[PDB]
Amino acid sequence: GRDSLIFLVDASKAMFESQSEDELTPFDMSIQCIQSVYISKIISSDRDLLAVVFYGTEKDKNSVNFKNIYVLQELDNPGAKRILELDQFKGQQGQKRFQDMMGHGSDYSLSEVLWVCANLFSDVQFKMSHKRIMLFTNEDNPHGNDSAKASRARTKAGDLRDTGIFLDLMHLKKPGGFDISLFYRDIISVHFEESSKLEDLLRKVRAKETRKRALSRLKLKLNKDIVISVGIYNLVQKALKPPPIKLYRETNEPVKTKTRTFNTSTGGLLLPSDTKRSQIYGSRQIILEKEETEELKRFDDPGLMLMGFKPLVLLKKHHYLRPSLFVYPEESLVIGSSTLFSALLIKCLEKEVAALCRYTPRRNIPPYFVALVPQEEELDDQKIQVTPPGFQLVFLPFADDKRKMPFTEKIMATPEQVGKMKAIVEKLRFTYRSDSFENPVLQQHFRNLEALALDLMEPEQAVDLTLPKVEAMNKRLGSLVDEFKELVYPPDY
Amino acid sequence: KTWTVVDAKTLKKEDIQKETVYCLNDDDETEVLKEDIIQGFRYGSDIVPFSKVDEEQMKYKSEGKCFSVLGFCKSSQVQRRFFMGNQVLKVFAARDDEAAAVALSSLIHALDDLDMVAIVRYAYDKRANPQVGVAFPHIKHNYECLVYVQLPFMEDLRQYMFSSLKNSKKYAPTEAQLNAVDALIDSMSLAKKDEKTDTLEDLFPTTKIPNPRFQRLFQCLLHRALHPREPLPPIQQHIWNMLNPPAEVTTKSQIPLSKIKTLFPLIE
Amino acid sequence: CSLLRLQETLSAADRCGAALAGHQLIRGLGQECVLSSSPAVLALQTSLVFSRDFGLLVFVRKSLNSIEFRECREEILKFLCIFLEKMGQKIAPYSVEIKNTCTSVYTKDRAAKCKIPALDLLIKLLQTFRSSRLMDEFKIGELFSKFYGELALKKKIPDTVLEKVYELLGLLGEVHPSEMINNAENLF
DNA sequence: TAAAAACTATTATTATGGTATTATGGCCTTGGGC
DNA sequence: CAGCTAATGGCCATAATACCATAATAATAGTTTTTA
Repeated sequence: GRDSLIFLVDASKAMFESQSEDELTPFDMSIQCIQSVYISKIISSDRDLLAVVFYGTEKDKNSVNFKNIYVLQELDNPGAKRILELDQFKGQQGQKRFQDMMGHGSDYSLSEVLWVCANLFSDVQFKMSHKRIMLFTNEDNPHGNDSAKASRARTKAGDLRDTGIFLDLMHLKKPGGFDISLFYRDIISVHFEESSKLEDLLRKVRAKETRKRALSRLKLKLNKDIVISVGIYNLVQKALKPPPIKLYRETNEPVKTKTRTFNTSTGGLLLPSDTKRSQIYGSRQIILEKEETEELKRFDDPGLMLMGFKPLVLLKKHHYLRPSLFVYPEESLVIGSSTLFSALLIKCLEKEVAALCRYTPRRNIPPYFVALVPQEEELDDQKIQVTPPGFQLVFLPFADDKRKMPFTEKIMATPEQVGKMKAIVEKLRFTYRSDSFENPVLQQHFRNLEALALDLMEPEQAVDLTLPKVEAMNKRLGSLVDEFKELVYPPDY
Repeated sequence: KTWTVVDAKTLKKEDIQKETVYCLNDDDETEVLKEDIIQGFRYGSDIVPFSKVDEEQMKYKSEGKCFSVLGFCKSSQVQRRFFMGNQVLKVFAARDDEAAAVALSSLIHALDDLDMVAIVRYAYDKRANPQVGVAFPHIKHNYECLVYVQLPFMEDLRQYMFSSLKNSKKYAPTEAQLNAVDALIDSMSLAKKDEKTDTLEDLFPTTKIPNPRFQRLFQCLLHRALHPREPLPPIQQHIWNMLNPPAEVTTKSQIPLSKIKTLFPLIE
Repeated sequence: CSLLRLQETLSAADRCGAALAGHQLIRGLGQECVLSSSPAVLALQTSLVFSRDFGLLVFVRKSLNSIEFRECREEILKFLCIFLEKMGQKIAPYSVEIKNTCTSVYTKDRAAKCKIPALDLLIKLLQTFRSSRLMDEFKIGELFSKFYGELALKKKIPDTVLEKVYELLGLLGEVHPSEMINNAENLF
């Protein structure tokens, strides 16, 4: 449920060495990779557990008590001085000191290493799912000498994949990024792409957050006589942080502050009995029970009702407000809405018609009128899903929505502009994407925490464009905005 | 208001306040006073000691305000669900010297022809905040504006392993029911073409029809405000009138409401 | 001895963290505690066994924060409240000692309540609480009674442990001393 | 009579949210014969 | 002075907070079974 993800560096010998190359030991590149995912799960803050281990080496860290290994850490959600604790390992001083202080390279034996790290899959005491491992190697030859080691590769390998446990080798630059194809299968283990490097890892997880989540499950009675139960889902919440946590000063420790009510006149206490929930205006104070309030919500019950069918195009935006998060109607428990819900969306979409509902949130609420667009089902060859089949949970518009908005005259433009304006926008347009879109200015703080995480000087201080780039603005389009400026006006801004 | 939580038997808020009650952490974990604490966390397996100081300083931000187009795109790849937000900005001119509102109209119809959407930073003005979001022109002939709204942000997509409904291979009936209940979907079509204005009057036509929470209370308000304590106050069905669609549609559903039970069974 | 040696020893090595090790420890020596029983030899032999594992665990898990040892005091505290009935009396040293002890085990729930365990914590303390009680105390309890009757006087908590919400409110009634009784029956 | 397991159901678990609520949030409004 | 300040009168967004409220799981107990 909260799963496994694993760092590993191969060792024969020369790997922790740089191949005498003048940039880095690709070993070290791997080092910052480890840094990058383990750090990454600071941001993503993933109850997935992470692994740091090496092998193939001089001394050992393990419980399996064999040559050419080191544990680094056991499976973990991260730690600040788990980060720091591993932070020694950059730098040639830290290359070496890391190496020798631990000892660096002698021999190894492959599938031995398999059940090594696998036997870090032993380390699981908890609920995990994903078994995912990464070897760091340029190794062209595991060995030529004992091909019984090779049979051991092709032997235990299939076991460990069959173990559901999956390690691959990303294209880490042995020359050509690798030149080897040949025997390599064993070494390695909703439409997307793949990459050979860490940078993708780096930025991709710079802002990243939770993955496996579906929890509170409501229903929809369609009519009074027929059934569906409805899965509540958050495509997101407009995801925010785990928020500021109380820890006292020098003690550093959680306050375990509590709250109740003393009497605020006499030194006595107060109790929910002793108080109530009031509205007050003018002269009259008026007091009614926290109960009385919470059940004044009551109309029906948490649950949902097909309230009808509407033109989809009937409302585009005259309007908009707090989103649908996405309810997928459950079909395992209640199926046939497999079929029902299926052809529902089929034809209602065909009708450009939608199923209105009155949604009743959890432990009641006052419920509300909200449309449900049938959500279509979009999948390509490898099945990118932009539209998981379902409903758009479409809030209806209401008085408050319209509580105010002005109306007055409008003076209008001319085609003389649009002739240029269009292509002007063609310079201002970009094909956009699903991706690289956020409010990082909050991200920057879990950068600021990446600090104490590594305990270093300045953050990653990475780059997303949520802000426009001038060279392109003044580049592709140019100053034709001048033409527009003096079209109808000498502005002085 | 919050449902003012103040006193009972008096109603006098004098007795009323909640308990600060800050404690130590463990092993009798006793009281702590002078509320101030560091401002920190755990995350992962790691406690995250930190302050409000290092927050405030170490925090990059906007300035006091700004609104800046971040770019543009066609509307084709773009999705309503993937319109996200709650607060929405009809944005009109700073006008009187209205020229750039006219050229604004120029870029507007430069957007609408080509199904073009706006990508814009917005930092709210009066007090100190950064934000960024999508914004888009809405067109209703008499007057139009662009509306600032949240661009759903890359994290914002949850996605599952869900096996396709494109696979019905475990679920199909005869259509012969499905079509009929379609005809129901018409009988239950809330907006059907009316006035021959092609204004399909949606039964439940949103709009001037409100939501309970306030209305509900309001009945509570005249009642209890104007009359002593009681049980549930009048729900007067003008309430439920609003709550429930009209029974010409519903009646037209009835025998289709029958074909539901008949043609479409249940499990469990 | 194997009771005592194995307990204070293996439990002692456990002070670096135990997990299953301690718990089954607590189990076997604890559980095979009573299933192995004889008058004389095992009865009072226990009486010292129980005695000095009292003196132990008060210290031990008192120190222990939560961790594994929330579950270690599952194992124990269960074995405790059930080992009350072992001795209806000869309790006095362990009467008072366990009195402010499990008082502070309320406190151990007070460090971290809830989850799964801390339920099991206070819950097991509750049957730890009364069959313990012979009367035989006055303000050794009554003192406790006071701000227990505060600690439950308040505190929104899980639907489950809510026994404690009322737990001691009449158990303090069995504590005859007035003015706290006044406090409660006014409050209750 | 209980007395045995007993696979069953229950209500127990949060992690994770969402509400709903707080708080001012750094701003727009108020003032007076020289 | 010049114009009255200019912090006064007001205060909306926020972020924060709360309550407050579930599945993801994992337990309880549970009432039957005869046995005695």
